[PDB]
Amino acid sequence: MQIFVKTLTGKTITLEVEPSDTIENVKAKIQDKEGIPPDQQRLIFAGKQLEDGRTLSDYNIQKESTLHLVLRLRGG
Repeated sequence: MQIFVKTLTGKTITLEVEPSDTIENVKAKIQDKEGIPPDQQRLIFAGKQLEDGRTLSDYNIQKESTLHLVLRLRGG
């Protein structure tokens, strides 16, 4: 299924995922395609921060949903 990940710079990335995928997996797909390290990624859907060990189905994320990506950098 296609999902959209909207970043804070107005770029939206499309990913192909399955509801059975874990949040950790999603973060790895985002690293693979845009280069952002998983440790800097904070994923938000329906006002909940997504946790690594849960699956997309846990959160009831359906096709064509949009997740928000906030970056948390280490150092500033």
